[PDB]
Amino acid sequence: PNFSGNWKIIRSENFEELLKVLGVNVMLRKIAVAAASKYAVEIKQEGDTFYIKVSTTVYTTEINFKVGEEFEEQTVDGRPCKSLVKWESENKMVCEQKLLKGEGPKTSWTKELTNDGELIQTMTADDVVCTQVFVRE
Ligand SMILES: *C/C=C(C)/C=C/C=C(C)/C=C/C1=C(C)CCCC1(C)C
Repeated sequence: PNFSGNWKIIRSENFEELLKVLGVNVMLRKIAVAAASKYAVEIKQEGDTFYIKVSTTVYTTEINFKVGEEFEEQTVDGRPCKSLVKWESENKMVCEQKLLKGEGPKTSWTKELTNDGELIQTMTADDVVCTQVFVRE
């Protein structure tokens, strides 16, 4: 697998409904959906070590992990969590998250490299799955 690259979003589905389950009110949900249209992912993969930079027009954040090793990041609605990534297949990984403080919906994400050169990311809160599709810049 070579997830490394500069990825630009081409399609984003069910993001508003994800934010709804996480308790974001409607006006901010719409504003967030609009930001998701301009959002980019930079990945550097070496073996099973990943550096991921997620950026929008005004915000950037870095995620660093090695597959199978616990790390700390934040949920989609911004709460800190402990995360653990495992492979599901040659080109798909899955992340399970656990809140450090409090309760909330069960969240997770996945990344997949398709045979067509697309990157598919999903983010889940309970029953609702957001699917986002990227191509290399
Ligand atoms: C492997 C990829 C990961 C962990 C990507 C995570 C992406 C996000 C947490 C994106 C969040 C967004 C917002 C909370 C507001 C709207 C724009 C997004 C999609 C960048």
